[PDB]
Amino acid sequence: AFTVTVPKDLYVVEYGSNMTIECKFPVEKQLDLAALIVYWEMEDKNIIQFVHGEEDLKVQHSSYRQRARLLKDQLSLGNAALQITDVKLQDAGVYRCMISYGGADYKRITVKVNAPYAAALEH
Amino acid sequence: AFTVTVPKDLYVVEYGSNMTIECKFPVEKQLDLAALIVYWEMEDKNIIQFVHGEEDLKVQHSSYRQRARLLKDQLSLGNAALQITDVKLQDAGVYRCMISYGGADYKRITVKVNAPYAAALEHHHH
Ligand SMILES: Cc1c(COc2ccc3nc(CN)c(NCCc4ccccc4)n3c2)cccc1-c1ccccc1
Repeated sequence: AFTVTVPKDLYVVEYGSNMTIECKFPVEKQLDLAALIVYWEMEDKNIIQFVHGEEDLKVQHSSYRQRARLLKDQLSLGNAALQITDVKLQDAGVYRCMISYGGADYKRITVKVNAPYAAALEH
Repeated sequence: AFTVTVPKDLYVVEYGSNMTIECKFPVEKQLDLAALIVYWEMEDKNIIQFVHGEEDLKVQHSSYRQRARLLKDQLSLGNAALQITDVKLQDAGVYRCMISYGGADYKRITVKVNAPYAAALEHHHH
């Protein structure tokens, strides 16, 4: 019954701050890397790929360059936590974490961005 | 690697007919049923969950009630085919087929629904 769970399926973040979004997956033992596949995505844009126990960014969408990282240490605890720094309005939307570690599952997370008079994104 | 391929990323179906949408996954030699996990989704609504070699429709969205089935016989050829019966105008949209079988991957498929006026006018009015 391998299940990905999320403590929060909604995050409300203030423009310019850092954000950390969590997916949990069952991990009893010392973790078997390169048996673990973590894919994070927002709308249809890859943010993070983690396969063969190594970060893959060669598919990462232009936007998330230099602002997205997976907290690789939390993986051992069954926590695929995605940290986005310097949150933009374009970061508002639906995120998906897809995790394969024996079984496979996903959860969606909605991110909402509060912002000061952001004429800038309008255009 | 592990890649899901889709021979068609666009289907044009007539309202009321049946539809069969394919997602191909590499299967070298005999298939390992316990390793396979297939999720069919449209928008953010689950259509088919397939784990432990058996269809799980416990999370199946109300719209697809009694019209969604995964053709289990084509699974041996590396074909995760979703069949939708009595196609509706609400079935138009982007489908996703997420497959785990060693590696993992997904592909998107766009479904367009052609309909005569009467069917369209009902869906419109409600
Ligand atoms: C589906 C899934 C994943 C998916 O991880 C990956 C791994 C490699 C990879 N390469 C690519 C690039 N081609 C993508 N996505 C690109 C999408 C795309 C589609 C159409 C055209 C263009 C691009 N990838 C996604 C990871 C973990 C658990 C699962 C899972 C499986 C079944 C049930 C539940 C969960």
